[PDB]
Amino acid sequence: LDVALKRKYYEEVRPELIRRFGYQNVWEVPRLEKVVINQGLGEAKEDARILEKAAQELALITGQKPAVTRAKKSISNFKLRKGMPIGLRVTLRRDRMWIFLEKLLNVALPRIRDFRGLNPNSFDGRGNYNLGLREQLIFPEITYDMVDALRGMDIAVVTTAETDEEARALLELLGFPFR
Amino acid sequence: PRSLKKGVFVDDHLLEKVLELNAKGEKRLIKTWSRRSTIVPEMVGHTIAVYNGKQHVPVYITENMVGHKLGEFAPTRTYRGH
Amino acid sequence: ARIAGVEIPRNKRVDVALTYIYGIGKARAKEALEKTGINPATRVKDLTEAEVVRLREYVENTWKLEGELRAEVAANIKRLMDIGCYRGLRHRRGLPVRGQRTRTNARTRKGPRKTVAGK
Amino acid sequence: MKEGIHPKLVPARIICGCGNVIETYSTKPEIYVEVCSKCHPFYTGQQRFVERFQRRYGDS
Amino acid sequence: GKGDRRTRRGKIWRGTYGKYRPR
RNA sequence: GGCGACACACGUGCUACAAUGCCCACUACAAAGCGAUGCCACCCGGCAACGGGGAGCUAAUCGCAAAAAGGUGGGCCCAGUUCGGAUUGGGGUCUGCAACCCGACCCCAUGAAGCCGGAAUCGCUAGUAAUCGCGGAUCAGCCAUGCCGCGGUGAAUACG
RNA sequence: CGCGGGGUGGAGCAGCCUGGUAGCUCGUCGGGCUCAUAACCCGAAGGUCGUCGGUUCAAAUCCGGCCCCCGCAACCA
RNA sequence: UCGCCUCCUAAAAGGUAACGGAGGCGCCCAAAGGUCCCCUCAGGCGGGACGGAAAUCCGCCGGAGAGCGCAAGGGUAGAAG
Ligand SMILES: [Mg+2]
Ligand SMILES: [Mg+2]
Ligand SMILES: [Mg+2]
Ligand SMILES: [Mg+2]
Ligand SMILES: [Mg+2]
Ligand SMILES: [Mg+2]
Ligand SMILES: [Mg+2]
Ligand SMILES: [Mg+2]
Ligand SMILES: [Mg+2]
Ligand SMILES: [Mg+2]
Ligand SMILES: [Mg+2]
Ligand SMILES: [Mg+2]
Ligand SMILES: [Mg+2]
Ligand SMILES: [Mg+2]
Ligand SMILES: [Mg+2]
Ligand SMILES: [Mg+2]
Ligand SMILES: [Mg+2]
Ligand SMILES: [Mg+2]
Ligand SMILES: [Mg+2]
Ligand SMILES: [Mg+2]
Ligand SMILES: [Mg+2]
Ligand SMILES: [Mg+2]
Ligand SMILES: [Mg+2]
Ligand SMILES: [Mg+2]
Repeated sequence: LDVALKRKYYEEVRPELIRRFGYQNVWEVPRLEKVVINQGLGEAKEDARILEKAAQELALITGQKPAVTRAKKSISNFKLRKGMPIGLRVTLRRDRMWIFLEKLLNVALPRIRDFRGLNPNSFDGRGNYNLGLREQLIFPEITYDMVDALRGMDIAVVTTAETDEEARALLELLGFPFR
Repeated sequence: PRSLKKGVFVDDHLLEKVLELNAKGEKRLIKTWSRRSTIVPEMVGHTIAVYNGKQHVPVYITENMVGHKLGEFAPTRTYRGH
Repeated sequence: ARIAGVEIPRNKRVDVALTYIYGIGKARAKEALEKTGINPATRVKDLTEAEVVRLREYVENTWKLEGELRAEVAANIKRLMDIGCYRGLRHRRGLPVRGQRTRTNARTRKGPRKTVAGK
Repeated sequence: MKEGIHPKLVPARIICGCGNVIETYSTKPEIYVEVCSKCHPFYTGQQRFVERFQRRYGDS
Repeated sequence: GKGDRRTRRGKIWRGTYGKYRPR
């Protein structure tokens, strides 16, 4: 429960945030709830085994094994029978959010090839931020000696900030590299 | 390309109308045949009428035309696909 | 272990394991092993994690490399394209640039042979 | 959490080209990392690695 | 190979000298 | 300016697809022909192209000159690879009034097609065929992989 | 208007019954053999399936209308 | 054409004819059944690797226009989903 960013959030993120927009109540503060990682894998339609290795990999980097999304409706143009698994998706929060998030900023992102920044337009207008990854081996637990194929994910970041600039601020001061 | 230390080469009958304009006060249209010639910094901004083989083509000159000979910008044959 | 980008090389050898880096080969490399005073003919499978972080942070921080390098070549052409340069028309609409004839084989710069019809 | 099925998530120590990364709280302690960023290389502490001809040819 | 200008064997072929064919 | 255009089609070629092979070090063995408007030894700068200097020879006297295969030692380990060197970026060098169109060459990065080629089809009977270097003409330079010559090592097989 | 079969690369014909996947002969194109052409040999291209709507996840394929085609039939009067 | 179902014709109870207007049925399901607990849609707008109008994710908006094996009608999330 002592996680450094949870620490750094309360001491030196909240203050700089209160004094930047000016908040009557302590709850009106932008708070960081429920970052959610979603691996869209049509790349496992007929091969079921592609998923079970994918999830052992994703759990290794989140400490939760993910739940498996299954196919909403049946769509023809891609194979897609109406019940199949087409990806993994894990909701992690509440100190598991943090030990994941803190790790991502230190090691994962700076390991991304060519990294000129995180495009700062992914604010969905009600103050949450999503981004997408290409390869899985940018995390520390992935050895390049266990990647059967390269595949990435979408990352949701939910935030109680009613607007985007407060979402912007909460994440910057949290240490998010923008442009 | 051009041997460095030997030029760089601008046909001096052309240079003679640009240091005659950039360091003059008059600065307007020009019309040459010398495509063998390298370029500015002292012609950049003028409008030279280059020659292709058949007639005189207008070119405006900028700083990304660093040291490109004057014919790199007035090509010599016509295609337009089909 | 990993170098510019990730570009993990391994077993083969240490002098060639650097050819397989983009932006480097046989010349920009065989020098940078005496810059770290490192025997070439050893193998990236066995070499001290010490002498790895000399190279890793030598080369990334020596010159333009795999990512930023391809980054450079790219906008070097949109510089020649979008500008009207002759050498860049042979790019804007896709042909050989420097020299050669096009009444015959350009099949590297010109794509596979697209036969049409004869008189 | 559902006891059983999760990775163990012990505190860790992790490295980079720079000094050690402290917090780390991870599955599989003691991992190494080619690039973490608090550097003053790599984009934080920005630094680099039209221009040419007006210099080289200018007198020649 | 007789056309790898960056080797001794190819510089002989072309007839030139350099770093890979000195004198 | 063009003869150097490029959706494409054919002829003659070069370099390859590799381990009888690639690379690097050291070390040998030729012939013919050119060259004082030139060939440049040797010294110095330069990774080098080249640039400084500079000695000799109208040349069996001096120079282009290193012949290459080979030899020796060693590295690569069957990999689209240290195979292969196409395309493209950047930096130069010399010829020449001038090198964008449209030159040769050196260097750094790039490493593409290609894993013996469908129907078809060519040359060669002995110092020949294969394979390896060298010179000359033209010629400022050069698009020479071309042409005419030179020697190095050196097969296969013809019942008919 | 009546019953029945049909419309598919340039020609002619499969495929539709039984939804997923368009095939055969010829022609056309590129290249071979030939002095040359045909023959012959080696490669290649080439189509939304009359049409509109509906059905389904998916329509040459199943359904409705329309439109052309062939066929049969209009007898007592 | 011939039996069964749905709508209309049908004149606001029921019923109602024509070689009147339009469609379905001759099955299916061992879970598509019983029950207990839980969940709530289509669609639109913004965001997000390979994701394209629509594979998956996250946000707000969405009272039922979704779903209910198959035709239509009635019904239905306070569930029949
Ligand atoms: Mg919010
Ligand atoms: Mg050329
Ligand atoms: Mg040309
Ligand atoms: Mg080679
Ligand atoms: Mg030559
Ligand atoms: Mg040459
Ligand atoms: Mg010579
Ligand atoms: Mg000309
Ligand atoms: Mg000609
Ligand atoms: Mg040739
Ligand atoms: Mg040959
Ligand atoms: Mg002689
Ligand atoms: Mg020297
Ligand atoms: Mg000579
Ligand atoms: Mg092989
Ligand atoms: Mg290939
Ligand atoms: Mg030229
Ligand atoms: Mg004979
Ligand atoms: Mg050979
Ligand atoms: Mg010559
Ligand atoms: Mg030649
Ligand atoms: Mg020769
Ligand atoms: Mg009668
Ligand atoms: Mg009634």
